[PDB]
Amino acid sequence: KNSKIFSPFRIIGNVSNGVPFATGTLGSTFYIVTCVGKTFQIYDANTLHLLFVSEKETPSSIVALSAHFHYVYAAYENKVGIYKRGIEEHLLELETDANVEHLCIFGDYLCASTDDNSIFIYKKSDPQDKYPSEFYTKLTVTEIQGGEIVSLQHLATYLNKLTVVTKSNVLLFNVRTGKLVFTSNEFPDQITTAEPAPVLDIIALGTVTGEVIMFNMRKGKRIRTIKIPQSRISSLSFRTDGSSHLSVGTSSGDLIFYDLDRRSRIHVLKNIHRESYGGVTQATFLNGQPIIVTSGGDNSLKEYVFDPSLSQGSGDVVVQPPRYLRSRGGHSQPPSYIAFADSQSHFMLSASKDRSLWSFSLRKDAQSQEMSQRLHKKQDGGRVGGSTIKSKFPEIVALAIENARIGEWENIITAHKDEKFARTWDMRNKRVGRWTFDTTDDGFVKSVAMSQCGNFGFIGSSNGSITIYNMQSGILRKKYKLHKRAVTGISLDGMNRKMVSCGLDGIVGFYDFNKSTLLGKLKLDAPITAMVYHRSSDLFALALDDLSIVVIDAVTQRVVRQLWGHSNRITAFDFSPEGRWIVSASLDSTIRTWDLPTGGCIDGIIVDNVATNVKFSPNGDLLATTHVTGNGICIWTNRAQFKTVSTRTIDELNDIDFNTYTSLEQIDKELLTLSIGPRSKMNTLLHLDVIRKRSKPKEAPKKSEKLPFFLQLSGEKSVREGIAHETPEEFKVTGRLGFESHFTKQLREGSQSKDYSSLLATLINFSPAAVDLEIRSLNSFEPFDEIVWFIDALTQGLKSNKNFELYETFMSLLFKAHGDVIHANNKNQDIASALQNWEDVHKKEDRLDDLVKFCMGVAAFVTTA
Amino acid sequence: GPYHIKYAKNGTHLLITGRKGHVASMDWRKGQLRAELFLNETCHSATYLQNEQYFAVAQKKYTFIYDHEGTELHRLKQHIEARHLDFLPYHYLLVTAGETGWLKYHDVSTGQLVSELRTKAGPTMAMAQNPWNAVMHLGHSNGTVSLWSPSMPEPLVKLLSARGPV
Amino acid sequence: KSDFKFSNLLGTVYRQGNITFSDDGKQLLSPVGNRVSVFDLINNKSFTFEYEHRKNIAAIDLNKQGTLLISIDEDGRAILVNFKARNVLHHFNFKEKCSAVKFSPDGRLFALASGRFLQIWKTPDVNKDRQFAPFVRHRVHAGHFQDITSLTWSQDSRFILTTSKDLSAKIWSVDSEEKNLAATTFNGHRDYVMGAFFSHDQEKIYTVSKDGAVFVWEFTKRKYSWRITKKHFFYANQAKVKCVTFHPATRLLAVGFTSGEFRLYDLPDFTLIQQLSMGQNPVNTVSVNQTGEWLAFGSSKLGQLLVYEWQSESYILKQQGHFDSTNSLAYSPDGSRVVTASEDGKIKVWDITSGFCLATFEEHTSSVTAVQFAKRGQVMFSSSLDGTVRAWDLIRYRNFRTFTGTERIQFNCLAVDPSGEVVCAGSLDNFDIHVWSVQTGQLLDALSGHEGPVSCLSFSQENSVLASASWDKTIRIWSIFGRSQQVEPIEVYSDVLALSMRPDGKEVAVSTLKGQISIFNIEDAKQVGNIDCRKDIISGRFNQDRFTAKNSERSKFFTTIHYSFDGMAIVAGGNNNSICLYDVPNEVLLKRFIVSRNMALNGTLEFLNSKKMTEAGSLDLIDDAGENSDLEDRIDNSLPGSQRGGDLSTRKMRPEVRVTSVQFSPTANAFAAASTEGLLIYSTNDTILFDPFDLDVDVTPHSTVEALREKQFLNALVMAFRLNEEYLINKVYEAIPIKEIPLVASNIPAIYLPRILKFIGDFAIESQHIEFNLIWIKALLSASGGYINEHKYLFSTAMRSIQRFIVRVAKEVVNTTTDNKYTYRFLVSTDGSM
Amino acid sequence: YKLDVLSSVHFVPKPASTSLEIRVETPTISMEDAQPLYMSNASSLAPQEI
RNA sequence: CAUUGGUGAGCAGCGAAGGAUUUGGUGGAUUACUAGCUAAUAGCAAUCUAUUUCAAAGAAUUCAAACUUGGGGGAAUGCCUUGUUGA
Repeated sequence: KNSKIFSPFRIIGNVSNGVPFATGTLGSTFYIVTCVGKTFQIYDANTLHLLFVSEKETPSSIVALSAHFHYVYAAYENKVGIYKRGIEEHLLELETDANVEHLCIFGDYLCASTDDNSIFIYKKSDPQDKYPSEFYTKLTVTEIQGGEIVSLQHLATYLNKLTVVTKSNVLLFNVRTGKLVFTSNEFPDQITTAEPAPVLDIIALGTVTGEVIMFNMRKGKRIRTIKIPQSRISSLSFRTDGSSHLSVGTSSGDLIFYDLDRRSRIHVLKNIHRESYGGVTQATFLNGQPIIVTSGGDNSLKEYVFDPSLSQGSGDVVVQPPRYLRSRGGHSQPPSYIAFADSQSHFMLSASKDRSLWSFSLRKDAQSQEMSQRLHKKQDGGRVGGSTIKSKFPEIVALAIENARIGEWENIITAHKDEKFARTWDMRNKRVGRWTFDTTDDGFVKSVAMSQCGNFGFIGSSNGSITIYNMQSGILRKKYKLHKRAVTGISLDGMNRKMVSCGLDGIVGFYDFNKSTLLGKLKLDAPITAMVYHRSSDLFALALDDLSIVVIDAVTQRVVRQLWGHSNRITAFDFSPEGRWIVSASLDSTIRTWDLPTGGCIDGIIVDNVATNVKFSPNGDLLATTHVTGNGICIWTNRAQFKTVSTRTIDELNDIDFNTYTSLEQIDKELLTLSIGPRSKMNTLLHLDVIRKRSKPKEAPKKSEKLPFFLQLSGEKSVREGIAHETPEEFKVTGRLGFESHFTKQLREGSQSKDYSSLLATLINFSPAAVDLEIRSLNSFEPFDEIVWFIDALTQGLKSNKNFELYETFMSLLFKAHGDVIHANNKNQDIASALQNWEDVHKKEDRLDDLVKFCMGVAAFVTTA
Repeated sequence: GPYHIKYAKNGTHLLITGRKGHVASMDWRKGQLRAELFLNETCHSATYLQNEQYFAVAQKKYTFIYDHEGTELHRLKQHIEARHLDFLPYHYLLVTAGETGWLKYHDVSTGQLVSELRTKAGPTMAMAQNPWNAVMHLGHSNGTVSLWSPSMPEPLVKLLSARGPV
Repeated sequence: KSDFKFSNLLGTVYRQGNITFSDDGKQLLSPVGNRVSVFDLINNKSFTFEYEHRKNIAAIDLNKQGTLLISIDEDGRAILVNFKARNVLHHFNFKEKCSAVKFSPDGRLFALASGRFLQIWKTPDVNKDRQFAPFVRHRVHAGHFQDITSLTWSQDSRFILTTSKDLSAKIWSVDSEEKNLAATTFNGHRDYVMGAFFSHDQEKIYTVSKDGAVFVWEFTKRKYSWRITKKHFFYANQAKVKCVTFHPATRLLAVGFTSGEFRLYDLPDFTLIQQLSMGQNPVNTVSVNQTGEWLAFGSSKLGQLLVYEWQSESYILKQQGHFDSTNSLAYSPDGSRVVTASEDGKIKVWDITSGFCLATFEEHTSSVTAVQFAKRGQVMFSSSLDGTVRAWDLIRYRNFRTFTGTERIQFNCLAVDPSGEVVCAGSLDNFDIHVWSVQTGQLLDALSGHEGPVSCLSFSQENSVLASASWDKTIRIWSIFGRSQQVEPIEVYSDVLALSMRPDGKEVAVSTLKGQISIFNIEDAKQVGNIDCRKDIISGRFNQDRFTAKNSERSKFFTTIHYSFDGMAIVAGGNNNSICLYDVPNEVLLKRFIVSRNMALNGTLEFLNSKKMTEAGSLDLIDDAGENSDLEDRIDNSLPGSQRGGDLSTRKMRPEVRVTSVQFSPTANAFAAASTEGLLIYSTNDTILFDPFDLDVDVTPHSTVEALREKQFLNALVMAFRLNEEYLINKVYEAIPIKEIPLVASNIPAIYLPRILKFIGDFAIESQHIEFNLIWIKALLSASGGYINEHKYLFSTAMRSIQRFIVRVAKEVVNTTTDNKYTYRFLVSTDGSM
Repeated sequence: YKLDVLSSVHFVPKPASTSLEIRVETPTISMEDAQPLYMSNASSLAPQEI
């Protein structure tokens, strides 16, 4: 189900899945394109950096991918996609319903074999374009000619032919004439791999019993045979730097190296990959180079290099064994636990069922590193126990990282499967720590926590007892015994003052921490499986057994929300970093988001794999989920970091749904109300002469003399919205009826209609220079109409109790500009009556005066005395 | 940085200068280096004087003169911003030009600044020595080559080689 | 409480890079060091983006929809930001030093000059979700031979005209079909081509170079093949062109030189419209408004930023900041503006909302060490290294008082009386405290008794007892007033720097060189409690030093601390890039803020990249200063053993990161920190962070609007207070009628009183409902103004925010209506006859 | 100046100078910086100075 | 009688087909991942060459250029500037 909060971003931590990768060569560099489920990833073979990730997820799993110079051909369910720089350039739909499962690219031809033993040839249109695009013909390998097609290759200098490797036979097609040129003799065991040798017209075949055949595709014979008993052969590669070595790759994870010239066996790299995940799945020599890139199904991609020989005269007979070079990797099993290492959303800690703790980078995949399990020395000097054959720690149930004292001492505290002590780790060194905290009651560790001072770690055992250790020195400090069944959640305040524990007997205990008292105990109605403490708002959420999420605050110890709606057991949940939402995930294959202000479910995602872990970033950037299948970490980005989402409940006052309140324009008509605008407009209007006199430069600029006089008007054709660039619209006063301004025309029309609302709207609209320039030109000479129309317009204005500081400054600007003519023809009847009714409305403005007098006087008295 | 290369006048010694600071005088055909000094200001050019035994390097501003093993012998207070050094081996003269518009001939044997000449054409973009008659061809930002001698305070010849600079 | 976010960056209006305007050119975007500041010049306000480049930024552009910004730093790490959501969309590393980036006029493409390649990418949407790779490359053209200095798009987003250090300029069509219309190159300049522009009709091309020639290129015949028709020259002899721009619609060429002089021309006729000078430093940036009426200039050496309208010859703003040289700050007694005392010898009074400087004061002839307000924002005292304390009226802007000693010492800290009769100042070379009367000017006393340099002074604000603390490991309490002459010395474990004093004068918190903050009861001189802070300090590693950041003893202590105004917290900073705040009852770290992630400053990284450490020295101590294009930055005039002098050119090391003063805001829940990058202002806001106060399951926004619709107004108000949701409090607050404001305000419970007071303050500063807000203030002060008086320090920042509303908008309005009443009475009551 | 900067500005100040300053009267709007706002609209001379 | 001094001889305890210390080399991180080359709107990458040439454009009396000097004193012969005689 599509979401409206979180949108999928990437699935990190994945390197390969055991599709045989492709190598490609731009110039003299090499790239390695490996499939990770439904995307591929391009790596820079000189340093194994992630160059590209394919832009969209394919609708099914990529099953065969190849790479010529700039282009990558990825075959999934039915069709072949041609990709450049990740972005897909073309899509070739095959005309079948059979799944395409092999392909080769040579010449103008792309040849794609399906699983019904048909081969689809595609041709370029004109030999100058970039990829084969048009349909050409179809080839078929029927049951008479050969078995199931096991490989599809083109060995060089073969003019528009194709070597098709079936399970028993080797056919050779001419793909222009559609013909079957040559069908070899049969092979007494089923051949699994093929690789063309750099020797001319020789292919190398690898069988399901242990032998490599060196078939000569022009003579029709076999040149030689190499026998590796009880080993199924999964890869073949050839060295092409003047050393004739072959490298075979065996599905028990072995990489065997042969000299073909002197027929010896150079070396065997044993357990180069896991047999259980496929063995070595693709191994290839980068050509001209002594480095070979292997990749296996255990989510790992390695490089091995041949050093030059140690004998200075012999060389060819003293071949130094291949050593390890760079490699990338991830988890080989799906991860079991997830945490974010820091507030920047840069690193994230991740523990899997293959008993490894990785630290994956969300910024650059080269920085992903496995936290080392090499133990320290014992503190007294005694021996440490354990097996000599070192294995990894039991798989991680829980962990808690708090990098307040990071680099200083131990930083991560982690709890493993069915063992009675919690290890520590250091994230700075990326290694284990010196301390393993015991539970001291012969119970397994069910929960861990640690304080945000970084001094204290908390262990919660399955016999219901919290033990508090010091993270620096590793010793027991305190031990609380409240619960009698397993303690599944411990957390503590951001001020180390109250801790909160929850057990699966369904009691939440509230303890003071500095004093060792309990503050209270609250019995819920189900066993509690998981706690998450949002630490700034002091609200913690519990996943109860009755499939509800109880949100309870620690200050006043009440259940403050209870979220219902999950149909099966809640696997995980986590708070938003602002603490507004809580995202949960449960075994009904769903992920929900709850707005705990309103208490309802904002969004729901039906996801096909069950999400076992959900974590927000400590900024509001990302959600990280972890599912049942898939070795990586699925990463989502909340779209509500860029837009605002409606907190309106899904199933199966728009300002209050979008958490806003646009403040209304005036609350009551008998209430004074300033303008909706900047507060400084009053001061700019009242003192814009002295402000501009300040703003002048100290001496006059150096102009020219042959400057055009109408420079302000002589523009071209971002349009000017000043009072100077104002045109008249559509028999001699100061402004004729063709040359009336907008202000004077609206003032006259308002004097006709006795309603100056449009005049005052224009006045509140335009700028201070325009306001001064309109008020300063108001026909103060013979009958005084425009002055008195402005005055009773301001009267009609400040009768309405809106914008009234602007109407006050407009009256101040009137008295300043030409109050001398009003003083001159004082006792004129029209202007005296206009000022009279202006004072009649304006004398009710002392409400503001004695209101601010009361507030100032009493506020001063209350604050000081 | 990018390495200005210089060979001794018989091909026995190599003198490289990094742009950053790395000046190395070495016997490139044996494996013997005899000076590797990291002068952490931006060096520009170097040359040998009459031997592998002394070399002059043009540093951030001042031209310095180092002995065979790399100890500093001289800091030249003239030669204010050199970018091009060249030694005149029959005359024992270190010739210096650069971002200043000045060309300076310095006698290495006596120690005496022989000539200061105003190019009067801005910074010196290129510089070469005629091995035949030891006159200096400097290329300016006019597209003008000028042939100079340490006797005449004016160029002996001015040629209009290119457009733009040289 | 503790949930502060980076709000603002006062000081430093410009550092390095290009100024940009908006499309509707109301805001200007200014590259401060690795942030970006945006100053809205009409709505008088300002903000700084939260994100942070790791080096100094060098290029800015945002498209003319205003919807997204892209900022590139000085080694090509681009950052694409959503401009409206203020959140960063993508981090994209171009591999080398990008000189310019420009969006197209139609918004859909952007191009940039990375090295000598012009590369055009196409803009991702703002409506699309974030992808792994949102940028899709259009093309990359390589025809220049040296580095490209400028881009210019055409009016239709169809051609792009680039200028290089190589002495040419080229025109490239965007798409392949118009390749024949745009394939020419423009030679003929003697120096670097600094700009190349089209005319309005895209027929003429103007190419301006560094030496001072502007060429007019036209498609004429001597066939038709882009002749040069006229060369005009600036004839500025010593100076040369540093920045060029052209407004094609008004035909306005604006050119700034390396001498501070800028000239602006009307281009195809080449007539000098104006010529005037920013100063003496070079003009690093010119930018022009979309209507061409405003020109924003930036000089990078003094950090100054003009925007200037050239028609009405007048400066819209002429501001200048201070990089790295800021010794002290002080909030105004209402938190409206911050006074900055800076090492080049001057006082600068910066408005906080609008991020600009109102007044500046230069009467100290040396580095001003301390500023402090007194007489409730009327007077301001400062002490400097030139031997003087002096007092400043902030009404008439006059230095009316100057206090010197008799011994010719330099003063490092001061403290004034509450009842400002006496100023007090202490030095770092004299061991005495100098006590001056302010009414007369004389030296009232010299207090003696420290045996070490008096590092810090503070007067208790209530009982007026002086507390000094000095490097002889001793805090000392002087009863000066009224016949006592009493001295109480409290010893402490190590030498003290930054004492601070509680708002009630009961306790004093000292910071020591061990790394601790000890808190003492003044009257009974015994220690109340200490915080051990030297293990939650981020001390980075410098480039020059040969000892790790773990074992360093450079900055694991706080040189400035400050109490919160409820007395419950301490903010603290030092010569390290962490500022930490604590709550003094529990002595635990509330939050630690990383003050810089700029790698151009020194003490930022704790671990230095081992690739940069070579066989002889690190590669960042190598001075590549002679690889520079001109003499004025090939010059080294840095005299050798100089630390904390002046003139950043004269110190030869990278500027270290340090906070020199921290202060809490007296009115609204924030603090300012005087770092080297500027005045960092960290503030909370209540719009985000759902933090309720004892809500239950029946307390809901739905329940609150049902109680509002059913008009239980007090129940709706307390439900919104228990939600603590700002929109709900505002909705209920505006829905309560005037008839029953005093009943609700009398029945508000006492735990929700500071919430409604601080809400009314932060609402009423900018809200228009002036009589409504004053009715609420009058009702609250009348109904519950005894609880406030007996709980002063709870409402000490909520009441200072309220009388920041009464005297600063309401009293200005009342002044205007009063003057109108009196001018009416004069103009109608008197005799105008002849 | 360069001795102070070399000395890393720990120095000993100049002795004393009772100088003489003439201030004209003007609005303190005009005595400010160039920005849209202002801080005080008084006149730089007191009533007892006028 | 103390060593909270050196060198040893041994117990208890810890303790899974061994334990401790020291060191050389390489690989990965040490900034936030959009691929190599070139004469670059494309080619190459097995190769640029036997199309790499023409045309056009393109030249400031700026025909000015040490913003680059440790201090005092001088400068025969130089060099700079100004005048001058003779061509």
